Amino acid sequence: IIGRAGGIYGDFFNFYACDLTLKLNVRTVRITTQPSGRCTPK
Amino acid sequence: ETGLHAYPNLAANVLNINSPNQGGIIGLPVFNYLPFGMNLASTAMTLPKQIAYS
Amino acid sequence: LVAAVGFGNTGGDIFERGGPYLVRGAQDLLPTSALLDEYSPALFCTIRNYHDAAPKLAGALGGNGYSLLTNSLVVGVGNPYVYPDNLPRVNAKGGPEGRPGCWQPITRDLWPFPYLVMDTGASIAPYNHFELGQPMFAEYVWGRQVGENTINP
Amino acid sequence: GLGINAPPPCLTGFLPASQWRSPADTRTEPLPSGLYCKIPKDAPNAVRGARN
Amino acid sequence: LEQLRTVSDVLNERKQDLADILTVAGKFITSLAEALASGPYFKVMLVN
Amino acid sequence: GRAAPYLVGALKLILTVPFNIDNIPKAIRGDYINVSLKLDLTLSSVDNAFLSGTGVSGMLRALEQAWGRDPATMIPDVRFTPNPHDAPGGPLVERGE
Repeated sequence: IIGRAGGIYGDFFNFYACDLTLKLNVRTVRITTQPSGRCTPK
Repeated sequence: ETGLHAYPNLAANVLNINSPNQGGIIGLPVFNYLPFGMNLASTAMTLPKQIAYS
Repeated sequence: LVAAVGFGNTGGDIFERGGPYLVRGAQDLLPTSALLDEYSPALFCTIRNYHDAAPKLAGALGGNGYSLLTNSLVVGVGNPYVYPDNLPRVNAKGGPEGRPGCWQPITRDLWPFPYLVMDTGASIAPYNHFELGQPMFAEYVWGRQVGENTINP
Repeated sequence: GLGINAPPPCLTGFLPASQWRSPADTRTEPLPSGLYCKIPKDAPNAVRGARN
Repeated sequence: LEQLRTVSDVLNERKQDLADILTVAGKFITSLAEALASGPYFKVMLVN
Repeated sequence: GRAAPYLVGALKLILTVPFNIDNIPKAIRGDYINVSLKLDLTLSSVDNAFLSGTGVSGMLRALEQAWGRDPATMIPDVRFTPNPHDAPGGPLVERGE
């Protein structure tokens, strides 16, 4: 799994950002999240 | 053979990625690509009082 | 006498097939035995610290169960690796304070890990101040760039 | 890391772009062998790669 | 010798798993370590 | 022998150090790695990221400290936390001899 995770497509890793949040001021602001799909708890 | 040939390089690079001042690791996002590139500045990764010699 | 005949023949064949192998193996084990003896103190503490950090990295992976929890704060990157000066080396040796070993555990009272420099061909020791990245600008058509590549930025 | 396209990643010696797979498929595939950057040691990019 | 016997038993049961470990770790370590090569960092691709 | 009890636990991490083997299948869903990004723009985080090693180290760290933020939940101030290299009482190392 990890061997196909990074370095097959090019010199780079492969990161997927399903859910992203912003932390600043102490409130945290969410832009996008993915409840269901390829990233579901398991 | 390949594991013993190419792992210590991986260990060296993963030790070089870590920056003690900010903690953790550092990584930057990426026709094949744009003709032009930029690099504004290089922030302070370490301090004179944090370097130790093997 | 007959049992001695059988035992002698069997042992002789065994030793003929597996004596040179043992001799040359015990000959080639001397450098690695010395190597492992030299790095004895960096074993117990290393295993203990990896054991103790296994649950802490496991909770980070498994707190969600579907992704990884990380803090991403924007930072500036160092100068890209230059061709001849930054070739890889496998001459790394020693440990902290000149001898192999481990630090004391990193609590929150003493956070930063003292950086260790080893014979590798790359380092981030001098980055103790803010300076602009020497290859500030570049082009990927004719390969003409501003700034001077350096190992002393 | 700030800065855009400071080293441009190499696509030589890696999987072709047309052979990439969409992120939807969580299906695993057999990892190929002999994959690394194939530049003639030139440029700052991937100086300490496999070939060195 | 007996505790070595049971350790060797549990290791011989998984000798094939060890062989697979070495086979895969020898065929992806070069590609994976390629990322941390252009600088004091690692490249990432963000498709989002 | 001293480190034998912890060996089986350490095998969860001592081979693949950045990753933990226990949770590889769920975090990494094939080609791409699923990551949750906390783009933290806190004053202390920006102070450590940019203004470390300059003359404006305490310009905003102490600004946020004077607010409701508490030092316990803040990333440690590198100018005062004694790391083992320069901690009082000599360097802090453990040697198995």
